[PDB]
Amino acid sequence: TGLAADIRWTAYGVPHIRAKDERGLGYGIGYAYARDNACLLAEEIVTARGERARYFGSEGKSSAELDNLPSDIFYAWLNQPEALQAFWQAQTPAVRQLLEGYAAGFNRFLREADGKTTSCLGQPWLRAIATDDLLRLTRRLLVEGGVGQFADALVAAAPPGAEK
Amino acid sequence: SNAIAVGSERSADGKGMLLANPHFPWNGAMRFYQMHLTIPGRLDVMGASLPGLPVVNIGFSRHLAWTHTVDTSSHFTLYRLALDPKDPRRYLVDGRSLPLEEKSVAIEVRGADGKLSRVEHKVYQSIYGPLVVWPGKLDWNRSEAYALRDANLENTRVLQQWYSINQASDVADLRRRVEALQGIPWVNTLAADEQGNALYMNQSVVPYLKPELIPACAIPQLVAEGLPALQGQDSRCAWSRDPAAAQAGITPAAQLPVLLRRDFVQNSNDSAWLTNPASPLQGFSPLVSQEKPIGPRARYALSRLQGKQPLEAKTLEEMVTANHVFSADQVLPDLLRLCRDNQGEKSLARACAALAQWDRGANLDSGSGFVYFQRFMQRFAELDGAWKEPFDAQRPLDTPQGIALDRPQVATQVRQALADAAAEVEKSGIPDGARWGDLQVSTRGQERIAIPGGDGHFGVYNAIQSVRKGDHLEVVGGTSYIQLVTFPEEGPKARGLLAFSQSSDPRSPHYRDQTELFSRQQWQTLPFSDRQIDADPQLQRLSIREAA
Ligand SMILES: *[B-](O)(O)CCCCCCCC
Repeated sequence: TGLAADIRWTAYGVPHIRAKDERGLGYGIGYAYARDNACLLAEEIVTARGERARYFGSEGKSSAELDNLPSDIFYAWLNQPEALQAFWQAQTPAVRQLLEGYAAGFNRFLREADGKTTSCLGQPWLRAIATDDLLRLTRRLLVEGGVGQFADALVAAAPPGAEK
Repeated sequence: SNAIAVGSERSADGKGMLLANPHFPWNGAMRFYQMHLTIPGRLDVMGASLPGLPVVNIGFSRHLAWTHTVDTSSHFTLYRLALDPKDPRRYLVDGRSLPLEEKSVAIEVRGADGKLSRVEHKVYQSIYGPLVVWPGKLDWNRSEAYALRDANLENTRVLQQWYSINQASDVADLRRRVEALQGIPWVNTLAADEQGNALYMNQSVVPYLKPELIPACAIPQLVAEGLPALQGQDSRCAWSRDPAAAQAGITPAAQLPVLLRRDFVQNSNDSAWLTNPASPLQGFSPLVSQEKPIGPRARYALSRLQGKQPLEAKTLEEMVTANHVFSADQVLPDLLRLCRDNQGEKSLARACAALAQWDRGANLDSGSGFVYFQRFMQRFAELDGAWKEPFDAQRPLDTPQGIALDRPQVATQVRQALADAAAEVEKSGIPDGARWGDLQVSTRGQERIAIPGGDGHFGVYNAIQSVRKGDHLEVVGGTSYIQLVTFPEEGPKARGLLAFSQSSDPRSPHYRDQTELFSRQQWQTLPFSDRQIDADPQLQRLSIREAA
């Protein structure tokens, strides 16, 4: 109920965010990160939503060098609505507020961006984000120590036919 | 990644000191970003974070600094299923036939037309998790298949965990907060505080099996090859439950390696074992920590850290900026001897010269000896019994060492590997007298910036990973966020850089400013206090708000 942040940038564009609560703090983080890396985050959210083949077709790859379609299959499987919902409901109020603030702050920069520090201005995949998108990234990060390393292997797993 | 924490018994000022040198990608979803977070009165922390996360992952606060390295613990298990002999879509648990579950996902695919079409894919799942196939190793035939259970799928505590770390006061408090929540997914944690404690924790989310279960629950041939593979046809091979664990089936905090000392702790991605050799860490589950030979980065670090001489901040910085190729110390002397024994072999002439002039570093100015050495080592690594003194578990810091040139079969093969490597290098297009900096770069728009450092597998503490792209080696990962923190009375003194700069966008004023600095290895103040922040002549400020 009121997002506000105070941001200072020192040399090299390092942001110092001050706020009275987690929502405000997240707001400043999402705004400042977007100023530097909106296109990066937009791209990786597309990946984590399992939508690479939708925007870019089957011949391309993610920034992890997985083919777009197997990558999409894996992250669609990983980030199903039920899994995201249970993950959210297990978050503390403070963390929910951090995340709600981040999304709002990222989206504020997008609304105002005129391309000064954003090269992908106008791209259909550069769009407002939601807290679910941040959960998708978090879960994607979580499984890098596990099933994420086997993403191709998961997609390839099909039962045998009539072979001898 | 490297990490070194120094305590009151070894630091020049009698207080804590921390070097953080994570090795991570230079692009994509794991690209570090610097930021300082303050809620006045209860939160004040600075460091770097990964994209999308509203917390600091590696950083420091008023009395504390902490960092991470990828650990060697397993964070998942493979399960070998015994398939129903009548139906390869069913599997046996305690002799009972269970059906695989099928989850279908649908994907939109943009075609040459620009039109979308819908693709449907079946994901097969067992009680353990999804099935996985590695053709020729983990197949799915009429007899067996493999499922994978990832422990971090149930780790809903990861964001709370770093937010809690962000609020930690000192090392004791840091340890309490990490052991209480057990939300760290797959890294070690090292830390130092003002008071001069140095902390190592192998405190992550790790599948738990009671020790009596391990001999029969393992797949012997697969674990011998490094895979955490369990027998999936036995219900007793389920992850063990322990009420003290924060999550069902993971290892309680008390059974995970922790080392709290006042001299030092270190890690360079080996196991907990030799974090500090004066106090070896042993007796843990094989899922957690094993006594394996340490890699050359850790071997290098230990060779600089051992002893009784005080460690200054400058000492830790230069362990990174020296760019010393520590692998050369084990191999190059005997290699150079073989060269002197084979003068006149014209095919070895260029190589042996280059290796002899080489400063044994991965500096911008380092000669082509590095390139010759790399290609040789890649071949040397495939030879059998070529070490003069093989790994000795009773001398883990000093072995292996040397080339077994006294054995003719080894001398012939080493010379051949040098010949092959030399041919390979000269076959490529490396100009006369090109230096390492001429070859390894990071592209920024249509310019290139020369990048010092080399692959960690050759024992360069400043680990840099590159790939061949046209006429150069393009940096893809490695040294990334650097922070070196000390604790003078005025407040935390932090020094470092973000190697690839704050922004991934070419339009940004901060696309390459720190990268130019990384090239010259000129670390900078990381301003934390209001007085440090206000003293910066580049200071900019913006306040923003909007209704909820
Ligand atoms: B290094 O072991 O090569 C990489 C360590 C990075 C730590 C990341 C912490 C946030 C999840």
